[PDB]
Amino acid sequence: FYRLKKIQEKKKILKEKSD
Amino acid sequence: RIEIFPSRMAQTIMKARLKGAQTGRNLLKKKSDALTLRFRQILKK
Amino acid sequence: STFGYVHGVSGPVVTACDMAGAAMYELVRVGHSELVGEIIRLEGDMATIQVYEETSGVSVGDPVLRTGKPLSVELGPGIMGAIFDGIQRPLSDISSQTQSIYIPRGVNVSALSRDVKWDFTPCKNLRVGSHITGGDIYGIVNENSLIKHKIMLPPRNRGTVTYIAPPGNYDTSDVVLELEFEGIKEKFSMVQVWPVRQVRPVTEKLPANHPLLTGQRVLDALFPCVQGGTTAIPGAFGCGKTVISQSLSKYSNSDVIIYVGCGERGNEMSEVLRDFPELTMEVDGKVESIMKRTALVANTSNMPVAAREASIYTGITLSEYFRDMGYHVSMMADSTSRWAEALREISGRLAEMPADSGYPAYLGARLASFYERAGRVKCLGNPEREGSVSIVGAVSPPGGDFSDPVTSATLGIVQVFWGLDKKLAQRKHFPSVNWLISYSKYMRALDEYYDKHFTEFVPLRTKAKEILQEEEDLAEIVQLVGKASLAETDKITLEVAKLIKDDFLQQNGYTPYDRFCPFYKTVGMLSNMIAFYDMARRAVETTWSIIREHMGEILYKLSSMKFKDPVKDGEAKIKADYAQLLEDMQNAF
Amino acid sequence: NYLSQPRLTYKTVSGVNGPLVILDHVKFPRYAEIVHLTLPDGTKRSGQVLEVSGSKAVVQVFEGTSGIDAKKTSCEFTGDILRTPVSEDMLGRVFNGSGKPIDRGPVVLAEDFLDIMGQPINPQCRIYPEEMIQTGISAIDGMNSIARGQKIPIFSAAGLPHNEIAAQICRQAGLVKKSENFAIVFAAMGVNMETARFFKSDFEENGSMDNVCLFLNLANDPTIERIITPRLALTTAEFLAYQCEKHVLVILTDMSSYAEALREVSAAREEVPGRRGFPGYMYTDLATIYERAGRVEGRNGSITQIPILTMPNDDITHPIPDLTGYITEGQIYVDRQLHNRQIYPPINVLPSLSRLMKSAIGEGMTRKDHADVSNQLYACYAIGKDVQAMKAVVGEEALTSDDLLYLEFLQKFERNFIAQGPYENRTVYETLDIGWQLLRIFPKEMLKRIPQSTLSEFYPR
Amino acid sequence: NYLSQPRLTYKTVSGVNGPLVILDHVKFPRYAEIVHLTLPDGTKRSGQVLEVSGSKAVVQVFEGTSGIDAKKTSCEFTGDILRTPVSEDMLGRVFNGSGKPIDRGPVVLAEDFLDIMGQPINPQCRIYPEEMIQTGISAIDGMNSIARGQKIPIFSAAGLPHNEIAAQICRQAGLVENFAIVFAAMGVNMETARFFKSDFEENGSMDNVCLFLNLANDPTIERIITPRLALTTAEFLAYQCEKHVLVILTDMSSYAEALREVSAAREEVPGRRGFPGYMYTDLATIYERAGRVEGRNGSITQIPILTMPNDDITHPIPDLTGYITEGQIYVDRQLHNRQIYPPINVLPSLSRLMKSAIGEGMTRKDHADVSNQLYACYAIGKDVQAMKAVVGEEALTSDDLLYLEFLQKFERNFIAQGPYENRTVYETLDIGWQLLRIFPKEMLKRIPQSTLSEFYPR
Amino acid sequence: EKKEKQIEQQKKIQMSNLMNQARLKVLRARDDLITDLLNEAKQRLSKVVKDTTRYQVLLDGLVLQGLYQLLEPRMIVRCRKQDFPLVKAAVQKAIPVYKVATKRDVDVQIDQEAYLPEEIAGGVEIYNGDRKIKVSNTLESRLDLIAQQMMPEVRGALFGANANRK
Amino acid sequence: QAAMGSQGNLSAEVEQATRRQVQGMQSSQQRNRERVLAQLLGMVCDVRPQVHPNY
Repeated sequence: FYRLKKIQEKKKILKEKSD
Repeated sequence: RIEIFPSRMAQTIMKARLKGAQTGRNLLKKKSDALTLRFRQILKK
Repeated sequence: STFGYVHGVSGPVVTACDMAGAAMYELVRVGHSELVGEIIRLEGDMATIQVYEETSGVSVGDPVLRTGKPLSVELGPGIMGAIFDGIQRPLSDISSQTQSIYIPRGVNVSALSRDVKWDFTPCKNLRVGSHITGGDIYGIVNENSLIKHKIMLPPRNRGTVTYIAPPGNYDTSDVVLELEFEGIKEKFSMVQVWPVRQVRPVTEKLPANHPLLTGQRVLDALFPCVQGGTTAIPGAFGCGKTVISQSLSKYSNSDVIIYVGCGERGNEMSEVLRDFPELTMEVDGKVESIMKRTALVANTSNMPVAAREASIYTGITLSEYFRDMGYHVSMMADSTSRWAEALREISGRLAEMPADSGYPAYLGARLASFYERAGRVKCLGNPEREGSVSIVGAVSPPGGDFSDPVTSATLGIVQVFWGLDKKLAQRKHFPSVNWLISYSKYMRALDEYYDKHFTEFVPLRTKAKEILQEEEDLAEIVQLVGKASLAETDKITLEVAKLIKDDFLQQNGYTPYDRFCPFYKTVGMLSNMIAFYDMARRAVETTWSIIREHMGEILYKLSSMKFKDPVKDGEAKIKADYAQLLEDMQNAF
Repeated sequence: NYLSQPRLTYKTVSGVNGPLVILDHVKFPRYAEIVHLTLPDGTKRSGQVLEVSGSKAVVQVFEGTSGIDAKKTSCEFTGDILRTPVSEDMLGRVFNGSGKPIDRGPVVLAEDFLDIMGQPINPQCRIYPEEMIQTGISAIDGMNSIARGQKIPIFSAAGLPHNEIAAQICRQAGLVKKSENFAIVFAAMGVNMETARFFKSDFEENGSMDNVCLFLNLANDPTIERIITPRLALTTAEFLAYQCEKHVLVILTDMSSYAEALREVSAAREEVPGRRGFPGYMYTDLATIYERAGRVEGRNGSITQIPILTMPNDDITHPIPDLTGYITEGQIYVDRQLHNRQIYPPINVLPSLSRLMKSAIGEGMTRKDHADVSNQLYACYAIGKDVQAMKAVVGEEALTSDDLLYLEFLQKFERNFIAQGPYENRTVYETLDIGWQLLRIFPKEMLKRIPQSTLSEFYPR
Repeated sequence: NYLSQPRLTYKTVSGVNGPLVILDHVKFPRYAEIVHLTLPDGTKRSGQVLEVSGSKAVVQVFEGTSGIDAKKTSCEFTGDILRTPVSEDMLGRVFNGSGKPIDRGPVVLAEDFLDIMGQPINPQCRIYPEEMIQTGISAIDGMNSIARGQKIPIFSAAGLPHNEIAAQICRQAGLVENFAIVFAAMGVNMETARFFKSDFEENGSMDNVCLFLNLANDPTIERIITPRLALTTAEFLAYQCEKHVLVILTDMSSYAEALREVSAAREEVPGRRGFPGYMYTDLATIYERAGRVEGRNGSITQIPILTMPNDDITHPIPDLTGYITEGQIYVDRQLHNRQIYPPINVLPSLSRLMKSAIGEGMTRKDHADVSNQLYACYAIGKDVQAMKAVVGEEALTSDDLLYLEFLQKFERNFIAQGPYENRTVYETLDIGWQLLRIFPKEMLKRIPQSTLSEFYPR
Repeated sequence: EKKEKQIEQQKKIQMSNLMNQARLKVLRARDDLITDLLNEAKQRLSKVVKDTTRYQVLLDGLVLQGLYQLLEPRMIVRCRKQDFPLVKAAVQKAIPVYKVATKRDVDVQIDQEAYLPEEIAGGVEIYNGDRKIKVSNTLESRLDLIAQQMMPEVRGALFGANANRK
Repeated sequence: QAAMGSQGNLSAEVEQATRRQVQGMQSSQQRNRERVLAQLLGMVCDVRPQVHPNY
């Protein structure tokens, strides 16, 4: 659960750059 | 006192090993009761 | 501003924009049908809202109507006999306004109806110009024949009375009191709105001294509960749960009852909602229905998961508003195990970290911050009243195992545990309260009441406890070696233990003589059964046979004691008959 | 409440990733909107909008995403959420999981347009279930009897005949004769081609299709249609029951293949998987299709559910039969022990239980000895299974004359009462009469659970 | 030395979720800085800056973010880290979790301001604890004796009388001129707060007791700073006013359960059972603040009470406590159902500093040897009791019946003493020598023949 | 033995609560000697507002102390009604000395639409251009910051020092 | 005897020891008051405008 929520926090940041 | 590694198939192996010993008492409680029933009527005889 | 727009919905969660002055955990109304939701994040101008209802057909740009309050109850007249859900929508009014069987997903129907008229009368001390603090009773509404609804001030505000209402009939929308303060004059009606997560302020916590006369004989004697205490019971399929929940509503000294069914079931809640309107209360005059002093919070699991998680806080806030009037409230949460399954879905939707067995990190702290809202306290307000809240929270553990993040965290917070057993229901022992696994930690605070009122009860029950604790170690040897090697001292205490489990503890609830056994009957039915024990303790120190065959009629007089009906039999007769049995035992020995 | 605005068609697809198609420049998109994709080579596909954000709307296509371009495909927004064409002439028709007819028939004429999500029933309007639903199986009607509104699963495993006794209790379900407005909505989720062909050709070849509304959903069907399959089946069962006032039985077979489709779309919305891979909201999602049951106050209709599920590895601590036992009201075990012994149906009644069977049976409902012959057949079954463990370690000689009578009861209980055969329709009266032929081999005063007020009328024959 | 610049007051909140408020445009934010929120409805809340990044400051509030606006709330940055007003007059008063008085009193007049996080003592100037505290309990003063400067928990469970033996070791706390007791209550009930408050006034001890009580309905982020407040006044009394302090941190499982919710809100890396990865270092910042130093005549002893979940010593609450502290006191559930008042199972109990605090000059010569034999005769007879339940009550060796004669005479006579009896260490060793009289002289292997000749014939 | 023990346990609690109220009474009387001393420091601070030469040399640095902490491009000074010609020289003295220490340039004005309340003894509150960030540099706020940090000094000098230290 | 003698212990403390503690520090406040207020108001009027050390 901690490894998957770490990735979904990282994928959100990369989708905040490409806006 | 533990035995082996938790692997989600050791949970269903040990639930069967628990199932063997749960029915190992109830099969041997009545064997020790059949021996006790004859022991309490031989003593009357 | 007052409106926000939706800007995107991704399931139950709406990220509403244009909401700058929005607060955290503040209720809004999303959409054209005004679905209720609460603000759960706040990123600049956008507010991330999770909707209680089902989002379906909510467009981008629908209005989000801000209210400005958290989840809060409306406290006023029209609450006794009403059935709410966990977020206080009137189920008895939704089925009457809409003439259907469904909840129409967009009903902001008011919890207390503003069409009924209530006979208001002031406190007769307050005049125009009196200074008034928070919690002061300024009126009384005669709501029913049983309950006088004392209209109080909110604990927030304060001021000076400049307009009181004349005695007459008003709605819940008519202005009744008007208060000048420093800046602006405030005016407010008979209803007050209090947030359910906020603990009600009070003057001083008092220690709990007075017991709850539940009516049962095992519970009033062996494991006593106090009014202002927290208990717990196992919530299995059938042990005794239907009669402990209904004798405590019929046969208790508590003034109002709140019953919180918290996400129970479809048919197990429709059974409760049709059995409580048909219960009967024996007040000193004629018979009355129990719904003149009882409110219900009914939730099935088809209802929203946040209207199942906040059902406990709705029930304890109705229990605390009727505490501050001066009444002695008793609240039964019907299941707290189904409440913690509503926390796991709320935390599992927010992607919270699981602590233990999936439950969130704040499970043990949210259970403690609810059970510590119960207690006999001295209320706010210059009329100088006192109130109480008793909490009976049932726990349904998985598989009947007492090791669980909810069950093991309940037994560390509650003081009393009435352990109902499945095996005693299969042997028709009613009520099925086990005596070994049960306990009670209010005995040290209950001696000061027992030494001023009964004074021969405290050493009475400790003798009755060591008899039954002796029986369990004697039960393994009666099948091992048998009664042929059993001692003359030990075979008599086994035979009075069978007299204890048949005469004192076992109590049939449908018989008209044992529906409400008062404590004068309870102290009598044990003082003649422990005095029989120690006079049988010196009778073996001087024959076990001749006391069983010659005193067989005296064995019948103790085994027809529970029959000494106290409804139609006077108290002084029962005391008189019980003294006559005491002389028969002292003369036969 | 008609809407008459013309629909918009967008060619503004701006991203495809898995079964999701991301659109852009959408004018006020609804949340659960039904759209209609049009492929560049003319093939039509449907889809639900999954998540909107400003002018961007993310649809997920039902039939799959292969071949979907970003330049030539066109998506058309039907301005409302998914509806159901309901009627009373959907009794005898076979539909697929999305509502289209399968049995070479026409479309339904739609006497109402209802929502698949529905609304929750008012707890103040629901009433307690009283009478009985006759299933025709003696192990179910006799000892684990179901009420009119009871929710009771069938806990089975993979390989056990839970599809063969699902089709049995659909062909021969009735109320009770009692000497009347009965319908059945059968929803199949995640079945094979062989099981779907068996369900189609067993109901139409037995005369039962005058009152059966059959919803197939194969395993080669879209996995989003497994979610709207119990929502279609319970929308029509809320139209037949307490809107047309007929008692409806809903058989939701393979409820373990529904929650494998719920787990699939929970990973399409980029959610973190909860306990054992299943989502965290599965208790709410399972209870939104179980709690559409029970009777209401002012209407004569009723709806009872038998959600059949397969627990994996014979586990009760799995989240599929544990979150079902919390909301449903007693279970029925199909077990591997009696199935290898060649007993049909292989329903062991020792762990099975119906929590509302004390309400279902009675004097005015079936007849007044049902409460005692069910308790006595269950008590004599536990003893006859206990003394059968004594027959191997003690001996056939040393056991008494009482324990030799329980062993002759055991070989007749599991062969005449439970063992029935797939085409023997026993009534509730023929079940109890077999229940007395197995109690008559004992003398009375061993029948201690039966009172003498009912032992005198039914024992001597 | 002192701050003289005015305080900046921001209305520039830009994000709030959970207990964390995120401000923007903060000019030079400071780590671990205290801010003062004022809500739009007028109530005040405190906070602590937990992470800065450029011009942002991630402050968590101590009372929860329920009602915090994004436009109307105002946040005032106090330019310093959390210091508390400490004084000698904080002795005889009760306080809540944050800082405030409860007993209708005034604020503290601040002899000086101490940082609540402290600073660790130099291990070269930290001297070993030597003087044994005679606490009047035979299971402690016999076999698990504490020193003056020792950290030693009471490993308890739910429902066991760990509050009662906490108030019992407060009255009888003396040497083999009173202890200035500092009491910290975190996550306790109402009755548990009244049980400790009315006991410290019963024995007249509330002239030197500073109660820091934080109830169960108090906020769960104020439970973090509750042991830090009660140990920064205990360092003021012991390391500056030369006073011998007895610190009791009751319900330490309510501290670390309140530590799990804060770290799970920050999405920190979890250790075992959800507790954060820094649980060892966060527990040791309040456990290692004990002992005595070379330049001072004061000392600080910690007795932190904790209830282990499910009677398990391998839970992360009592497991990580044994690695920091110097031995534990283990009360038992099996000895509580038999109505022994101190249910102290001595087998998983330990005192790591008892070897230096007993002996010839300390108590007497026979102390180190009778405690090794009372421990071994107890451990063998529990192995014998686990053997007779499988084998039988009659198929034992005749030497194995003395080990059943020992345990039934051990638990009722040695450790069971009553709630107001304070046995001295010379009373205890003459009771402990009686139980070894039922064994032969050459079955006591741990005691040599020299001190057997002086004590065993009696 | 139950009548004598329950009386003596309550007789001790009766005496212990008497000395408990005695300890809080001398502590509450000590707090009143700090309250009126703080009240006397507030009345003597208003006499510095009375004369004009000592107040404007205070208010010269009092506005510059708030200007040095905000460091904004555009700041807004908010004062009382009576002191508006007195801050106009305090602002204009502070513009050419802000640009010597720093190296940016200001757009300082004075808020005329909303003045400070008349209960304020004196001083100045200075905002930023967006009116979000605020510096409360009044004489009521300087007395709160200084006299709470100096409580170790106004206890040891104004009452007796402690006999046990370090 | 315990109820009558407990009242004699009240006036030996509630007006003897308590009332001498208030005037014992009322005199010590009046001796050192004007030195404190000259030190206190010296710090309120000695405004030293600085910038942050991080400029």
